[PDB]
Amino acid sequence: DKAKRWFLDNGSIFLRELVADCNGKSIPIRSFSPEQILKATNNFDSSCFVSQDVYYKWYRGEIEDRSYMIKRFSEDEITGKRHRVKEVYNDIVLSARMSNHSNFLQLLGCCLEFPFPVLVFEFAEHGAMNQRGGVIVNLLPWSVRLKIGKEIANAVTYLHTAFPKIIIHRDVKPMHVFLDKNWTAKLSDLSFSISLPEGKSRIEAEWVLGTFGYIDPLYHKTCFVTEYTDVYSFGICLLVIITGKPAIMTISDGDLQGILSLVRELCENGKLDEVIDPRLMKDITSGQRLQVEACVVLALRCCKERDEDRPKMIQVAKELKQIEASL
Amino acid sequence: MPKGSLENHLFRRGAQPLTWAIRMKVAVGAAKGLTFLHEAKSQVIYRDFKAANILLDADFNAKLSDFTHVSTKVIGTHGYAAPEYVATGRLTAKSDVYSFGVVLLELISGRRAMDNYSLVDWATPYLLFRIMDTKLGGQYPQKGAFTAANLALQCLNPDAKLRPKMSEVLVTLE
Amino acid sequence: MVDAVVTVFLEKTLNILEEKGRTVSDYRKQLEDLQSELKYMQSFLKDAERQKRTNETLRTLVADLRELVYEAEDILVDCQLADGDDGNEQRSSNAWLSRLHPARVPLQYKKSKNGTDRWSSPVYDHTQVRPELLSPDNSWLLFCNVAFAANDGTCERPELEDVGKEIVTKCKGLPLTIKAVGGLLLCKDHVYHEWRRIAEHFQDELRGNTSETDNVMSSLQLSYDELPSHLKSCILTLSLYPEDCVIPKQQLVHGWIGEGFVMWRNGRSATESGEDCFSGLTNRCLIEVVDKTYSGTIITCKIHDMVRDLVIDIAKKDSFSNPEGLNCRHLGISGNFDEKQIKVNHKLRGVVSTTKTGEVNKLNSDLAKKFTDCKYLRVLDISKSIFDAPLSEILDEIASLQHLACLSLSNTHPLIQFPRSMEDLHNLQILDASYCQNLKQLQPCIVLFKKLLVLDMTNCGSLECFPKGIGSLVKLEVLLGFKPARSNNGCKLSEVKNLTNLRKLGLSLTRGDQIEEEELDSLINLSKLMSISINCYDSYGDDLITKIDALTPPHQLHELSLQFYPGKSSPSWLSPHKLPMLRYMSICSGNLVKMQEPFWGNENTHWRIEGLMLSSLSDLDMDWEVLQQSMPYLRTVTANWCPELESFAIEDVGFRGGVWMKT
Repeated sequence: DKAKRWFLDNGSIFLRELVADCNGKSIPIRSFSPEQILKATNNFDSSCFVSQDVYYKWYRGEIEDRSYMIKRFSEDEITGKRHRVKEVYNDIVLSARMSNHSNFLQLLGCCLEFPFPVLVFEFAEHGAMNQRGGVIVNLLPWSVRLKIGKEIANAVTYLHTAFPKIIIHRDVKPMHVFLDKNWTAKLSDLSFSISLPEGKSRIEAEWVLGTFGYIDPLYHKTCFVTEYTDVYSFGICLLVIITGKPAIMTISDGDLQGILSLVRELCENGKLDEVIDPRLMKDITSGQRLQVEACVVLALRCCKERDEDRPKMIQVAKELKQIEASL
Repeated sequence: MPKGSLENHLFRRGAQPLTWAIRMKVAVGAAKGLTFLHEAKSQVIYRDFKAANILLDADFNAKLSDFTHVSTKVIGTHGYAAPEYVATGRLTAKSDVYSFGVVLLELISGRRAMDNYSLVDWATPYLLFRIMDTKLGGQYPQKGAFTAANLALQCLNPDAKLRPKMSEVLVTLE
Repeated sequence: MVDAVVTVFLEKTLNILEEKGRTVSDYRKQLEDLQSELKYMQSFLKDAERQKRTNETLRTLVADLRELVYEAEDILVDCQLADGDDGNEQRSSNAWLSRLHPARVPLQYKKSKNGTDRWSSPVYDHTQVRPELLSPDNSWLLFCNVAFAANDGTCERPELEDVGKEIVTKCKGLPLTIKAVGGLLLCKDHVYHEWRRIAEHFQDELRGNTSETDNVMSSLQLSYDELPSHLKSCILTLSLYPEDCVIPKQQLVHGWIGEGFVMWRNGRSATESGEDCFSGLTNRCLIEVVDKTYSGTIITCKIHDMVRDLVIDIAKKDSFSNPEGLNCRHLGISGNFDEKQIKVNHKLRGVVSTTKTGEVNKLNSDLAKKFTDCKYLRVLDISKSIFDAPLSEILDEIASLQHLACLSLSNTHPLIQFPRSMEDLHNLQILDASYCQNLKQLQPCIVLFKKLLVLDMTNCGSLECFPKGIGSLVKLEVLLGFKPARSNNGCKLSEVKNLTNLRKLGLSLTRGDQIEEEELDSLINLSKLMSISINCYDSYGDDLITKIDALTPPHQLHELSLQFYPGKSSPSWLSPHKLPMLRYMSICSGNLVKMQEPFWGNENTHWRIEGLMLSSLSDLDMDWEVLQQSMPYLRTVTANWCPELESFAIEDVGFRGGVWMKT
């Protein structure tokens, strides 16, 4: 069959992009067979499906003795656009190179007899965090909300700081951040990323991309992706954790609401005691509403319009890990 | 194609001296066209209001013509877009009003929103500080342009509850 | 490189004389009467290869002598793996045994007045740092720092210092020339008149240049051949790398040791002599160090441009490389630079892939078939390559390629199966397919040839994880990626007890039943084992760490490096009480929350280690002063990505790694 030349092509440009990224000094990837991964995904159409996106569909799967998360890629949405096919291999090898942190959704292999590399990962036990929370049919408590806060933050500052070249992926949604049995935030799909070259932290974005609501209005308005680009799009990614409300939110009249539109006027008006996802008011929240107020002032301060006044992700990680001091 | 657009004449790379006070007449011709283009019907939102669609004729007639989740955003690729075409996605009439306000802010001034900081970041501070344009000599003493400048200021308000409208923007201009 | 090849020839004979399985003949007594005259030749051949300089008449003869030393070792190779009636080569040697000395009648007077090194072994990290030219009162102190470098480069007996002024004043104090002539002058440092000899040898070649780019171009061709010839053959093969690529030593050290530029007889076999000759060659400052680990082992290294074109035109005047011109020694395939198809020739000592840290030599299916067209191709390492066909059925013609001793098929993707053309090869002195993430089966034909030195299947997940009886081989010195197997399957640790020669080994552990209960005590009697490495990459069940904990290493160690270890505690054998003389320690990405107190155990026992890495791990909580009072011997601690650790020294132990030197 033509799965063999599929392997010979995608392994070729996979090895190309991998050795171009990190010198061929990779992680223990391991391949699979279609008789394994198709029986894992149950032929792509089931309840072991997790969640859509533009390029890819997160599934559950199960190889012998062990379940996994699987990521496919939609071939019908990629195969005609060359920026997409040069982007997707940056995605998978950047996640492969990035698996060396204990906070990214770590990689276990990639399966290449497909047209596009339907790749396995490890198995976080809960599902994808949706634009509210845990997607398996059930709520999730408060301590894990701040835990996935700083475990988004240190992962994304591993995206910004850890290398000679710095890379942005310009959409930290709360749709991406997965969730295991030990309640850690194994952030995934480094999949809308630019790799900007050394020294300068300010490159002109050749397209302009990603997840309306989470745009960072300066990257919206100037069309250059920068060192601060995620600082906005993390901040309301914090606030989707806090209010439990989507970015494309309506109240009875045609979605004229982002959370950043609500909060910065609701601060001086409502005195911040209405932004805490009121179905989590059955939580007691005795003194740790103060850290709620601190992190939402933090979120609006890292979502403002003068980006020179924004903190950088190292500072937001340090501050929202040092607001742990309620314990 | 008759002549090209406004940045094909104004921004024609730091050249082509524009005119006297008919750039406001070009802008009100654009509004006169757009109002029956998109408001004389039940509802049409123009979706694409940017200076690369405002073309010019022999008499400088700004007759506008030729104009779902999408990840690569393209609508309002620069400061033409609205602060709640950042968070919403729905194209309302405030987006076309706000892009009309920023092209009016262009035509009184002559500066785009690029970066070496944008047009909103410098318009609403520098206010009388109506000495903003420096290319023309007859730009200052017309003094209906301070009324149009305050119209752009009231048109570039962020909230969608105290908006102008494309019909009643002709009233403050004429 | 005439002096360079006579030593590998006579040392090859010194190895192969003791077989004595072929003694009733004529062509085996003549070897002693082949090396006796070469022991006479190498008394003067060194100065002959620099009286070579500015004289054409030795390029007429001793170049052909050099090219037939390869012939002489090659017919000896033919007699080694003949296993039959190889009686036709008794007069092939006699065709030149009566003919070398007719080229020595022209060598009657040009002297008119040892295959190993002594100064190769201690390394001295000489890299201390218009700024090019310096004053003679500023050049000379740094030249003493580079040159002497044993007493931290001081001036003890002043008889050596006026001559210490007179070389460096000729080169006017431009930096890398005084670096080269300091790196040479590490070695002898004995007496005055040897420096009078090399001082005139530096003075004569500056009498006819009158150009600073021609005053430094040869300012070290004398320091190219006033060094022992086994490393003179070793510097010249890294000409085969482009202009500023950064050369990894796990390619070129294996290229040296494969086709034989490194000699050993005295027990210390393979990598302990390879990095020995590398560290010696970097004492002479021909090669500078680019990158360190935590442990101070070296990884990649670069050259300078004005010395790499020196070794290029030494190769041009040596019939060695740049194969634009067919009489060259061994090919260097670089990135899309050999569309000419350098043809099949018998000369062809080997090949090496070379890339500029970020590219891939796209290379077609035809020139791998041109690789296997050769006969004597003793290195064959095509590293950063892609292919339009699998390497199995295109390297399936190595059955016609018997005397191979090196192949590092690392980072090369169409490698789904090591080929079954690998039974009837018998030396194959190293092999490794490191970081190659697609190896569905590693063939059990490699349990037959009993001499392989490296076996890295490291960081490669997809594998059936070995053939069965790996303890049947004895000469494994480095075995990265062991991966013990299941019960009625593959290999075990209980048979790698049978090894004793290992120094650096690796093994990845996934389930609990790769290790086994009575197999847990399989690493005690490894005698010269030096650095066990571990990548416990997966644990779906907790059964791995429940009984991993009594896998004791050899007490002698140098670099313990376990890099995942999904257990939440320490492995509870990592102690001074259970491994005394370990030097280097590294913990990469895992989830070990705290450690047992038997990690420290400091009632009388301390670590006696020197370096530490705690890299990228979201689990720890230790203290810095506890680590001082527990680890009294430290140079650096490279810890970069570990939070809940901010009681430590460097400025963000969660985010950016200050390596924390000790003052």
